[PDB]
Amino acid sequence: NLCPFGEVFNATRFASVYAWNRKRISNCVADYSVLYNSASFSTFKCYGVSPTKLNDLCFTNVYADSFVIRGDEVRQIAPGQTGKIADYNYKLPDDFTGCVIAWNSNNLDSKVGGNYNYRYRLFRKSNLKPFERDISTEIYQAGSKPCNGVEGFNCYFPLQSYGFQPTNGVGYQPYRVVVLSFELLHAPATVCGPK
Amino acid sequence: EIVMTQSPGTLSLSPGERATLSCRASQSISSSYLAWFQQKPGQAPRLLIYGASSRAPGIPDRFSGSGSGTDFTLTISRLEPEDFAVYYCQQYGDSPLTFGGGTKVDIKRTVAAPSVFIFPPSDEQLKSGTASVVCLLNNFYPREAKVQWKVDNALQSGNSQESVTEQDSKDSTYSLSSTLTLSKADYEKHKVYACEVTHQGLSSPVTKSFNRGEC
Amino acid sequence: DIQMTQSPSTLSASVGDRVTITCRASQSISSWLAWYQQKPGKAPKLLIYKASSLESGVPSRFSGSGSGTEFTLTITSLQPDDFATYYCQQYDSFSWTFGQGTKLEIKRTVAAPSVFIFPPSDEQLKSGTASVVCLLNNFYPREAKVQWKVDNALQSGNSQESVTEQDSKDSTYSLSSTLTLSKADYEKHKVYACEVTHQGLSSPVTKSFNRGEC
Amino acid sequence: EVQLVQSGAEVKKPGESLKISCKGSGYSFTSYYWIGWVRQMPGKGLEWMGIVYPDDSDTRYSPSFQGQVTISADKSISTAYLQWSSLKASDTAMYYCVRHPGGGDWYFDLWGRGTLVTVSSASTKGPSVFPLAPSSKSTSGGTAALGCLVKDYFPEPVTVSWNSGALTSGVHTFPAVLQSSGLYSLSSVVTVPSSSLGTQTYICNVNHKPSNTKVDKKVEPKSCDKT
Amino acid sequence: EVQLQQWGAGLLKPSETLSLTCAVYGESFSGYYWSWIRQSPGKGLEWIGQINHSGNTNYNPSLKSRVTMSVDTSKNQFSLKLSSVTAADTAVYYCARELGHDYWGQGTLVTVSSASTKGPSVFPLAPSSKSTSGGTAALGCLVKDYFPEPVTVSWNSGALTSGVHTFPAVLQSSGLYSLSSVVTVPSSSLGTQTYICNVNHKPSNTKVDKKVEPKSCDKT
Repeated sequence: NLCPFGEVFNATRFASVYAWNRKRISNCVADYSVLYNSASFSTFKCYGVSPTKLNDLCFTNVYADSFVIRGDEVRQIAPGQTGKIADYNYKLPDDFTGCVIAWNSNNLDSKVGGNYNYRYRLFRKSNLKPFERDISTEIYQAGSKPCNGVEGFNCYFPLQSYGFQPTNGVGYQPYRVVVLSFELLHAPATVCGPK
Repeated sequence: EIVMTQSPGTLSLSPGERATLSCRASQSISSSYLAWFQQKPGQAPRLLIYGASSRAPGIPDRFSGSGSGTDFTLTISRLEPEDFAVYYCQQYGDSPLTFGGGTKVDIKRTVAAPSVFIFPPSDEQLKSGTASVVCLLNNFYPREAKVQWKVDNALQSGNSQESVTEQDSKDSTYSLSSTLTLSKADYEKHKVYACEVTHQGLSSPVTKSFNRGEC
Repeated sequence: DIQMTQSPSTLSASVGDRVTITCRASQSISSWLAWYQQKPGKAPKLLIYKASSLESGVPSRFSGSGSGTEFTLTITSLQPDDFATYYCQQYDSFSWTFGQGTKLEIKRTVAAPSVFIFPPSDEQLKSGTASVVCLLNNFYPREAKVQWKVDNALQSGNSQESVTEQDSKDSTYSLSSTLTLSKADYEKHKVYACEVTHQGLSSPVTKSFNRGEC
Repeated sequence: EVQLVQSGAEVKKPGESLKISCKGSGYSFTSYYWIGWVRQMPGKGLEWMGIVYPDDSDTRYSPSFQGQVTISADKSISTAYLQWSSLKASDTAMYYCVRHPGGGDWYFDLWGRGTLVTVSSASTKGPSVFPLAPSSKSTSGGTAALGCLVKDYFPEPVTVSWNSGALTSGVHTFPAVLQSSGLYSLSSVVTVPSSSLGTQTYICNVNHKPSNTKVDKKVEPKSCDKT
Repeated sequence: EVQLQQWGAGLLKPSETLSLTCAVYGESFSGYYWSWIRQSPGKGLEWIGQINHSGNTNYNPSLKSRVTMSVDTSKNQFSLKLSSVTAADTAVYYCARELGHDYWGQGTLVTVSSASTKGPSVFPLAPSSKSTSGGTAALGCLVKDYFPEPVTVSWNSGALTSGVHTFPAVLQSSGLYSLSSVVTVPSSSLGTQTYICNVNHKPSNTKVDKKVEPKSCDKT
């Protein structure tokens, strides 16, 4: 069947880390050989499994979460972490089973002048729960007055844009990230490797 | 960590005149998220300008903001006694917050001739097991003035510590005090001790000195 | 490959009138679509991106509309500098595909297609082959056919036609067919006839000449 | 001014290889922009070929052209290159170099004037001039036509003027159509009053630059000598 | 008008632990983040972190490893613990509200050092025949090798408030402090009026009342 690991990795446009795109994969023959053997993926980590023995398992469902972030905020994509991305935008659990992949995309996501289309959530009155989204654009009240959906003093907008230019540094450059989460339940296994 | 840099590190004006301070970031900032803080001695910082152009409540109409991207500027129409303080630029568009170094604002007046004085040690400190000579410059503007020590017509370094006073509330002048400390052995083998001074208010450096056992 | 379909393809109009063109995608391209203008000989020019945005250096009569699967381009105050070809391009996904083209014309009265016939010269025969020609000077609209009859008998695959562009004065086309043959096949028969058919013409006129007769 | 300059036209033959260039001037041209190529067949639409990033020398092609052509770049002199190994007759077309304002804005904001590529089996040749003196049925209310015909010439283009460039009364030079012998044919014609049996001595001036050929040929109402 | 009250340790020693506590009055403790901000000389202001009522923390990567924040909701209190304090952590710490644009604390100075309490050595600098410029000569006293701050100096027990210039405390290599207090007076009084430099160190309650006399060149 060779399910679509190309519409996820090889796509022209990606999402913003506060609106990360999730795709469900089911009833497939999954080839994890292109990934484990490829000089493109700068970051390739795997938690709960060994990356050389992936074609030997059989899960029930797979979830592919895709987004774009800075180059220095990739260490925040892991269990038991802290930061602006791991508390307000995208949070992984602690009993995590899957694999994190990340690669540079300065040629597609950058632009002379600046690409201000990728955004992050900067302000939140609490911390996200694992695998939770928050697309609300309500106004952040940090003072004594109510904001009434109107910006002003100590009433700020929580979604703020990255600044991506080609002449930036490797730490302020864009990186595209795909998180694969395997789900093995009491039901049969519909995602097995090839033979 | 967005690095903010203020310009200039110091500034000297007089009442009435207008003031212009600047802040510059390392990478472009979010929409215009750039605040200006004021700080006086003893007190805590006070916010004046938010959003790089908006004026917070209870602030006089003479503080104005401008700029965007990587360059921002604060303007003060007419300086007042309460306006001489230390200013800071802050960015809250990313995480973590980052303040700027600072930019002081000192009063300006006419140059003044530093009154130079020297002091010899006391036998108490001598028998105590050390010696230290003192040079005092008084009532001089501006602050930038150089001082050095010469033991028996021989420059020194690393063995002298200087301190400066604060702008008086009356005449806008400064005082400097340099202490040259050393073991009594170096004081009994070196002969002379000379305080040399160079200030913009003078035409040529001036040296005041005294020799061993002189008084 | 997202396939783009334009409509119409040949759309006549006048000066000062309002014109509309449509592009259509096989999928959903939210707002990723640009419009290019191309005149004969010159390179294409950008007019609109994002499907509702204008380029710096463009007039206001050009406007774009749409989102999803159908887009439109409208030109209100048409002027001579707008008669050209227009292409829609999508830039949502690779590969990037254009449309097919939507030309513009300059309508006019239904002209009166004339017709001329010119035989060959014996110098062409000395060269080894002869060629007759038939012209339809100053005709409109463009649809006009010329049939060649060698002895009142259709003869295809032997001639070649060529049609001009729109004249700048009367906006009329001009066509010319040339029937080339050998010094042997030229002796095949004698009556070479050119028959002009044109919707604007009420009766197809015919003009024929025998070998060595004119 | 911000612009892109392309190499001149090209005439070639099958089998041979080819390389054409585009250079950008007026911006950070040395790098940081995708340079691509767009094809246009004679009297047809536009087809996209590929793009290249000069800095990292990345490349993206279209399926219809993957393998056939090569698209490369050079950041030092800021020049992009399109390359063929074995040419065919189908590669006869106009080619434009284009620039992306990247970062999600993947439209073409800059175009070149276009490089014309002709792929022929034949070789250079001079034109053959023939007359198109008026006809008998051409006595259409006085509307008499005359002309000249330029046939069996290669490569393009030629130019056909009249009276050393003094007559433009309803005079047309039809396009050049391609025969099967790898040659070209066209005709120029003028309309006048049928009273022009002796009013004008029209001379067609045909000029072909590649072959350095020039021919001035007169027109005369053909007189069928009576026996 | 939110009011914030700080307290905590002052002097410490290397590799010890610093603990501070700020309390709130006049508004809801919940619904906001509460931040800590330190200011040092030469290194300007700096942001440490912020804590919520639910116990959720934002930290600065520079200090992520050493900082521990705590919150007591019942008392409306939050607290900071910074470990492995070196001599570079000497600074003034403030407690503030989220994005301190609105309200701040009053400040808590924290000093690190290896030495302990100690009293000052007072030595007089006397008006010599060389240091007189226009019938007005300068004298003074010099405090050396004291710890900690502040040691306050007066003259004739507040009987003089003119020409008084007291310089700050310069840190020496011995981890101690030193300063000098000079005063200018007319040479027409150095033999008539009494000149004393009353020094008082509070952290040790050590007081001195030393009189000053000229530096004559006794001819043997």
